[PDB]
Amino acid sequence: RLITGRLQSLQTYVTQQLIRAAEIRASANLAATKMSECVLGQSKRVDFCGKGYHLMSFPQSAPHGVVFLHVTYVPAQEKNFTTAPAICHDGKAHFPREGVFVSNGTHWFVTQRNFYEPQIITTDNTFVSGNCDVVIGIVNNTVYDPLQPELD
Amino acid sequence: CSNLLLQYGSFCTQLNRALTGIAVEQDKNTQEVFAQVKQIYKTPPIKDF
Amino acid sequence: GAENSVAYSNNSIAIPTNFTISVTTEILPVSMTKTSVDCTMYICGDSTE
Amino acid sequence: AQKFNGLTVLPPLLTDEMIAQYTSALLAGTITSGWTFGAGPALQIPFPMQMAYRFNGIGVTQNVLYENQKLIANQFNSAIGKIQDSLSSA
Ligand SMILES: *[C@@H]1O[C@H](CO)[C@@H](O[C@@H]2O[C@H](CO)[C@@H](O)[C@H](O)[C@H]2NC(C)=O)[C@H](O)[C@H]1NC(C)=O
Ligand SMILES: *[C@@H]1O[C@H](CO)[C@@H](O[C@@H]2O[C@H](CO)[C@@H](O)[C@H](O)[C@H]2NC(C)=O)[C@H](O)[C@H]1NC(C)=O
Ligand SMILES: *[C@@H]1O[C@H](CO)[C@@H](O[C@@H]2O[C@H](CO)[C@@H](O)[C@H](O)[C@H]2NC(C)=O)[C@H](O)[C@H]1NC(C)=O
Ligand SMILES: *[C@@H]1O[C@H](CO)[C@@H](O)[C@H](O)[C@H]1NC(C)=O
Ligand SMILES: *[C@@H]1O[C@H](CO)[C@@H](O)[C@H](O)[C@H]1NC(C)=O
Repeated sequence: RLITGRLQSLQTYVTQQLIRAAEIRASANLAATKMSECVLGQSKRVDFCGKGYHLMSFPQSAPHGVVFLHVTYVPAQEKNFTTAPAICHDGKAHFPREGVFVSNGTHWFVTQRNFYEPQIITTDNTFVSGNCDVVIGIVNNTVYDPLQPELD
Repeated sequence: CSNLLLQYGSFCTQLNRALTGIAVEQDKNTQEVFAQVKQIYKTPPIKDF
Repeated sequence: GAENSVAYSNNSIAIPTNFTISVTTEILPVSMTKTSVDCTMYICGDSTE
Repeated sequence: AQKFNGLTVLPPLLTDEMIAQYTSALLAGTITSGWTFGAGPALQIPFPMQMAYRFNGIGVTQNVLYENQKLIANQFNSAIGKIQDSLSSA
């Protein structure tokens, strides 16, 4: 009877330890993938290497574990702006290559997604496609056209 | 029956800690999926999208 | 969470003008103690029977 | 039931109402801000604008959406009607 009791205790301990081994293996695989992506490069996966736009992580040694010092990129101050998806210059609709059209109330600029860098609406950062009567919302403006003043 | 359970009280201690472990592990599962944001964003009354 | 509403419009955008570099702590356990258990010393003491 | 033999069922910490409130907050965030609310403060943005950026992420230029925005909107509504009908039929 003492034998069968001791075997029952060892069997339940072995089952518990093997379940903890499975959990530790899952956590180890997650930590290895996190190291190989966030640490050994920059990961495009959003909200995987911390809250925000991930830059890099600094791994540090831990007793029976590992920690990651992620470097994120979160915006702090934002400003409201009036935007338009296209610009009608001469019947040709201008669309931004990488930015977005914004206006401060009087004039219009094009700025990047995660930072406010106003620039003059020019040909180098815009491309034309089709006619003007194709977008439900469009506004009238002009293009700076950096070839016209230099040919004179 | 309860007098003879004291010889196996350690087995129930592992079991109650296991079931409590699953129950608290289950409560945390809903927190890791649905509670991604800490601010409730209200739906705007304008439905013109 | 905080009950707030986001002003939505078909011609309104928000472009950030400043950023803050934040560092987030995440804890992952990868290891635990390695133990070895034998029956002869645990189940039995110093008896051949 | 299954509780007469001491097999008590512990109620969940989060009920179905706040889980629905969790989803609706996420739904409002992803239609009014896109992904800015998931990586920082929420930034207001038009949905046709946001649809163009998702198109830019898959190698498609954003100029094609505004040409046929009514077609994509009708395709989205028909797809929503289709999944609602398919889920009605386990
Ligand atoms: C909106 O932006 C325009 C373009 O930068 C601003 O116009 C300029 O404002 C500066 C500030 O005094 C003047 O020195 C320039 O002469 C202006 N240029 C033109 C072409 O007008 C305008 O002031 C801004 N408006 C607001 C409300 O911020
Ligand atoms: C933007 O520009 C277009 C064309 O330059 C304007 O369309 C003209 O509108 C006037 C009166 O509104 C008509 O007499 C013309 O026949 C239109 N021309 C074309 C080519 O459509 C449009 O009105 C302008 N939008 C704003 C808000 O000023
Ligand atoms: C962006 O935010 C940072 C952080 O607050 C600003 O840096 C502070 O600027 C004020 C005034 O210029 C200083 O008194 C603080 O000492 C700065 N703090 C740090 C940590 O450098 C920065 O000025 C902001 N930029 C803009 C354009 O608003
Ligand atoms: C911009 O203005 C709108 C209303 O005009 C307001 O709801 C919004 O909060 C403003 N944005 C900021 C960043 O203050
Ligand atoms: C935005 O929506 C309002 C309300 O429906 C409408 O009056 C306005 O014309 C719309 N603007 C654009 C650019 O579609």
